[PDB]
Amino acid sequence: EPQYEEIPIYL
Amino acid sequence: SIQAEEWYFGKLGRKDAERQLLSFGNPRGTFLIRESETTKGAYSLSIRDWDDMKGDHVKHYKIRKLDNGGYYITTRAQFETLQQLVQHYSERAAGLSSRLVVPSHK
Repeated sequence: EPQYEEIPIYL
Repeated sequence: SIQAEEWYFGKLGRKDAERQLLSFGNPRGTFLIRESETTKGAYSLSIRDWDDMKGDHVKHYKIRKLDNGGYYITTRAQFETLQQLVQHYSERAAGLSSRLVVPSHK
C-alpha cells in the first residue's frame, strides 16, 4: 500500500 | 506566500488534490503542492495525468523537508523553500514523473 511515489535510485 | 496558485495550493490532502485537478482545474502535466496529512505535517506535490483509457486522474509526490532547511520530494535533491524548488523544477522535473505545474493557471 504505497502512499506516494518516491523517486528510486538503485541499479 | 509562495505561488499559492500554481504548483502549491496550501494545506491540502491527496483527496482534495485529486478532485481539485480533475474537478475543473488543468490538464495533465499539472503538478500542484499541499501539506501531507500523513506525517506531523510534511508537504506534497499532487499531479494531474488524464489518459485515453479511463478518464482524468491525479497522482501525488509527498514532499519532505530537512530540519537544516532542504525541501526535497526526493532525497536526490532538496532546496531552501517551496518557491525556490518550484523555481528549479520549473526548468526540470527533478526526478518525478513530471515537473511542477507545466502550464500557467492563468
